[PDB]
Amino acid sequence: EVETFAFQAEIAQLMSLIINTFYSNKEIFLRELISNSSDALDKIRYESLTDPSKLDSGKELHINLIPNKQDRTLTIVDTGIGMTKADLINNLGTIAKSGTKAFMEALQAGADISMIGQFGVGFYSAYLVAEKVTVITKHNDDEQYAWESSAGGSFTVRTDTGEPMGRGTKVILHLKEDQTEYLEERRIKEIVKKHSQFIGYPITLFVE
Ligand SMILES: C#CCCCn1cnc(N)c2nc(Sc3ccc(C)cc3C)nc1-2
Repeated sequence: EVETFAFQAEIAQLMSLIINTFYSNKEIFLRELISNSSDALDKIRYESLTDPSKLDSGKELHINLIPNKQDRTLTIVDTGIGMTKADLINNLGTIAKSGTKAFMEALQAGADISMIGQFGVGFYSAYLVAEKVTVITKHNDDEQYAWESSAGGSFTVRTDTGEPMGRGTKVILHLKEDQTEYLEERRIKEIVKKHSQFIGYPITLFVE
């Protein structure tokens, strides 16, 4: 069963701005997603100190970057805390409302899109390079879910019967036709070195 939801109007507006604004420095999307993965890993690590059983779903804390030219996808995988159904449907978007308002005010005052992460809404920068984003996620004590959106004001959530992932999040970027440079090994390596060189978890760049 696939459920369809409307984004909050403010989030739809943010996504439209990201898609419509002329802005060449698109590569910053990767730093934003890696940053989110790092935060998710920090969270499960912290929680595990008081409840060690939270790592029964996997002790390894890391990030994988997986390009696939045949599917035209770049996947950012982490073994962090994951997300609940409520996270996906309501709670992350609700929190994102304040950051969105502040971000759009800052842009009018002279800020640029690269600063999106300073407002806590960096996830949506995925739409700089992706025509569709699929998020597969598994949180302890909740089921595995697939969230998906091609923007246009709506997203879907379903229980995922695909390959079980243990715990964490996979952000699958279905790249725009003119953004296939982000499938190239040399390009991803360059971006990770430029913007994500001090992340406190292993980042493995898979090759094709
Ligand atoms: C980190 C932190 C913990 C919070 C949950 N969470 C966990 N792991 C990730 N890799 C996340 N990326 C986001 S941004 C985001 C915002 C909205 C939607 C719908 C999806 C995502 C992935 N949120 C994430």
